[PDB]
Parts: sequence; C-alpha cells; structure tokens
Amino acid sequence: STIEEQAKTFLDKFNHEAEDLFYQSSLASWNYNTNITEENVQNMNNAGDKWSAFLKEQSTLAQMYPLQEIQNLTVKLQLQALQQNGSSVLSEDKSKRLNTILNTMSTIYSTGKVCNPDNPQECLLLEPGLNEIMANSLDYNERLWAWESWRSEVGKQLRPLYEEYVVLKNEMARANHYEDYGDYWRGDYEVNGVDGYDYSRGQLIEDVEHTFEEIKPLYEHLHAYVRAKLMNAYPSYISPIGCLPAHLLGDMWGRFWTNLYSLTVPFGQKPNIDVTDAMVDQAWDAQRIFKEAEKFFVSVGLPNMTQGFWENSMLTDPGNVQKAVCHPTAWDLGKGDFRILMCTKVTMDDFLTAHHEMGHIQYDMAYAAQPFLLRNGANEGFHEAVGEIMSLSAATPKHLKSIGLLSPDFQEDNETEINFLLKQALTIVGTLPFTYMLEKWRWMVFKGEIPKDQWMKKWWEMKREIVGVVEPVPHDETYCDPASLFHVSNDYSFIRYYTRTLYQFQFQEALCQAAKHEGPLHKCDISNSTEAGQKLFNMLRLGKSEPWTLALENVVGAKNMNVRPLLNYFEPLFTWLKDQNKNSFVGWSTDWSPYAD
Amino acid sequence: FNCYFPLQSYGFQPTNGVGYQPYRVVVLSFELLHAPATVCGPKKSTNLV
Repeated sequence: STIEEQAKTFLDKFNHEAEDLFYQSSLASWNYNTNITEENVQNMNNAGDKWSAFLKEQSTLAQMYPLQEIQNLTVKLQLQALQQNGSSVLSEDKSKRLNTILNTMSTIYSTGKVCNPDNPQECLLLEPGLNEIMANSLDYNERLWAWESWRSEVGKQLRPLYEEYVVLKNEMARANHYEDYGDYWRGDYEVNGVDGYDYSRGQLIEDVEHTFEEIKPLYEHLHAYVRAKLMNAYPSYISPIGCLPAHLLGDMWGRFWTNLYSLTVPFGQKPNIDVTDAMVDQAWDAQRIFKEAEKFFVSVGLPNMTQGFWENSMLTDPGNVQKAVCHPTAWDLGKGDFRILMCTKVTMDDFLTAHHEMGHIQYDMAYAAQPFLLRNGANEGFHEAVGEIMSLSAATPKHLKSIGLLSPDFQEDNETEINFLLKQALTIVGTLPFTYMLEKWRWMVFKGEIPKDQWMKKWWEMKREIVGVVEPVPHDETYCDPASLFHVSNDYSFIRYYTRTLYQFQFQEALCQAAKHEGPLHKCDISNSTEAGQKLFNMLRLGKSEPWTLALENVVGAKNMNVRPLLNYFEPLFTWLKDQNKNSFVGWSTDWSPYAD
Repeated sequence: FNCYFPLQSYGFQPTNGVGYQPYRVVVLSFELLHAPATVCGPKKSTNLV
C-alpha cells in the first residue's frame, strides 16, 4: 500500500530488464574494439541507443516515486540516479545540439594534427604522432613548434565550441536544482541520509584546497630539483627562483613528469630494477603474465579468476586484418562475464599494468552480488585507486625477488630506493598540482567567477602559482588550453585523478598495518599476507551502496581525505631532496616570465 | 504505472559467468503413502552352487 512497496517493486524489475540491455550494449562495444568491422560499428550504435533510451523510459516512471516517503537508505540510493532525467531537462534544441558539440569537439581532437614546420608535406596527428615526439624531444624549438601551433588551430577553434559546452551544460545543472555545472561533478561525493557521515557538495572545494597546502612543501622541493638539472641547458629562460617552461614538462600537457626521469636520475652509477631483461631470459608470454598475477590475489584471500576470464582475454593484436585498441582497459559487462583488452608485450610496465588492469576486474567481483544500480565504486576515485595499490606492491623489490624476476643478491639500499621514489614521485607528485590546477579552473569558469575574456588570463596566472609553470608565448582569450585535453574535450571527470592519489596511499598505509610490516612504506609488500585482504574485501563488496565516508572508515579509519600517508611514503625522498636543495632556492615566484625581462 | 508482467526470461549466452550459467535441475520427490510399494533398488543374483 505504501510507496515503499511500490518503489522496491520498480527497483526489482528494473535490475533484470537493465541487466539484459546493459550486457548487450557493453558486449557490442567489445566486438567493436576487438575487431573493426561494419557490423560491429552498427551494433554498438543500436545496442548503445537501445540502452540509452532505456534509462530515458525508466526515468519517466522513476520521478513518480518521491524519496520523502522512502525510509530505506538502499532504496533511495537506487532511485537517486534514476530520478535524474539527464538531457531530458534540456530544451529540444539544447538537448540535440549538446550531442553535436560533444561529437564535434571529440572529432577535432582525434582528427587534429600539426604539420611539421620544416616539412610542410608531412603532417603528424597528435596521438600517437604528437604525443610520442614530445616525450623524447629535447629541443627547445622542436617542442615549441608542436606545443604552440597545436592550440592555435585547436585551442582557438575550440573556443566557440567550448563556449556552447559551458552554456549548454549549465542549463542541465540548473534544471536539476544544482548551483551550477561545476557542482554537478561534485555530486559523486555527496553523502546524505546518515547521521554524522553527511558530506556536502561544497565541502569538496575546501578539502581539495586544504589538502593541497600540505603538498606544497613536497612539490616545491621536487620542482626545485627538476629545475636544477635542466638549468644548465637554458640559464636565460630558466630562472633560479622562476618557473620551468610549459613545453619542457616532458609531454604535451605536462601531466606526468616520468619522461624526465632519465635526466633526473640522482645516481647514474648504480643499476636500476628492470624485469624486461629478466623476463626475456625466463621466456614468458602474455599467457603466463596474467597467471602470475592471479596467484597474487589468492595470497591476500581474494578469489581467483573464472575460467571464462582467462579464455576470453585478448593478448595481442593479430595484425591490421583484425585490429583492436591497445589502450589498457578493464571491461565489466555483466552476468559474471569479465574481460580485458590490452596489447601485451614484454616490459617492466606491462607486468605492473597487468596487476592494475586485473585490479579493476578483481574489484568488480566483490560487489558483483549487489543490484545493477548498486554496482559501482563509492566514487570516481576508487576505480583506479584499488588498482594502483596492487601495482605498488609489485614494484617493490621484495615482490619481484619472490617470483624470481630480480636476482636474490641484488643490493637494496638508500641509493637504490631513492632513485625509485623519484620515478614514482614524478608520476604521483607531478599529477597532483596539474590536477588541482586544471580541475579548479573549470569550477571557476563554470561557476561564473571568471569572465569569458579572463579565461586565459586566469589560466596562466593560476598556473605559475599552483604548478609554477609559465608560458613561453603569451596567449589571449582566444586560445583554450583545456579544449585540447582528452578529458576536458570528452566530458569526463578530471577531479577523480586528484583524489586517487590520496585514496591509494591511505589504503597502502592501512593495509600494511594489518600485515604487520615494519620499515619504510615503500618496502611494504602485501603478498603472502592474508590478513590485509580480509579487511579490504569488506569495502570491495560494498561499492556505492553505502556512503564512501562510511566505507572509508572501515579501512583506513578516516572520515575524509588526509595527506598524512602522502608525507610518510614520500618521507625518505623529502629528506634527501631537502639537502640537495640547500644550494638552491626552494619554491618559485609568479613575477617571472620568459618574455618579460 | 504500478502494473507489470510477472514472467521474465532468463538471459542465456555462452559468454555469461559460470555463476549465472543455466543449470538443469531434476528434483525427485520421495513420498511413502498408504498404497503398496513398487519401485525398489537393484538386485544381486549371485552364482549358484
């Protein structure tokens, strides 16, 4: 009689009908990625539209069950996502024009290219063409030509398409009773209905801003060290208290500094840990690479992989006849069908990536018993965070020596680990400032605090203050830097990468306390320890059915994000960088520019 | 609204997980009533001397 019985009935029949259409929609995309054919391209659109229109048809009946009469927390969470109308709230024109802007901006990104200034005939596309050249390019002009010319025909041309994306997406948030479109993404962390665990959407701006203050002393030292090694190349453009060029970050957007690890090696007289030459002599293939990782999850207590998982895996690309995307991805369809599509070579990274790609599949097995709408991570940062903790355990010399990759007589000391922390710091400490910088800028533009003319004026003004990077060539409001980015042009969450660093480290410190490991954190290894797996398995099966604030307390015992695990794991590196920076100036100034003298 | 079709079809495909794979079940109901007994176990019939 009560609306509760009617709501639970609508939710029971929705999981069955949605599981069949969702599985066929994901299955169609699998055959399309594994094999490029005219039949798979159409099946992805038909199966994709059938499932896309399914939620639109169910959303009409979901708004007829108010959440005020529902006293069940698990029931409101299932209807919380269905209550949203998506693009239905937008006008007929604004709703159809939105997909045209997303498809137009996404097409220019893949079709965009920059012709070689020295070779006008040869014109290389950004990916891989422009992303690979900028990685190993040490030239100042060669890197500036592709970096400066890209945003000229892209950033400038995408400005009118980006303006519509800002006005169109805002109309959707306002129809949803949201302060703005920026608050739309913060809704993933929204927590309500539980006394004391409530997490407001606006509290994210204060947490990300409060936690970033503690990372400054670690990043300032890491930035001063990188500027000292590269200061001998161009002392005029690189000031001691200034900032590093924007095109010298090692790649197009300067997201990860790992490419600079070669020249930033503190000690070149000592060997480095690599499994490439060790795996070659062992004569291992893609079939035994995943098998070795499957035994790791069993040592911690996690169930093994189903027979269909290993049988349906795609270990390589059979030439151009049948082509697939080598980009590692973990595909979860449904009905217990788990698969991974990746191109498997013999490298030290593929071994670490195998644990990451398998972490997503292993993570989907815990909450697989939850309802369709209840199957998901507690937030957007837990997806890749659970997979990083698995890779961090494999990179430790203790895990490598266990399976026999690294020689048992390999000497492990400060000089050996100091070089390892620097490699992980560039990929970790390097993305944090860039993530908080770009993510915070989008929140200000969407909120309306930055006029359209100040988009670029505030972009570089906040860049030197956050990441300490200055533009070699000044740009006007015509250019759009985020427009060229992959996540910004594809309408994907860019904040999930910032929180992933804080979440992956919290679990690393908590899981190692259960296994009773002593010494530095980077020396910890969760293998052979079945006590840490039982504690992490509890939250793995919860998913988003429970507030992420509550599930996080059962693991690390914290009700919010904390930078403490970031300082301890990087503590040994911070102590060494502090001494090497005594001869230099720690930090940078925002009053220095390469074109302003 | 508030009206649904009770019967639902089981999704069956070879790519589904082993847990959801269809299993054919045969349930034998053993009931002893007041009527005489007929069905019995097998026999032996050993060698003769």
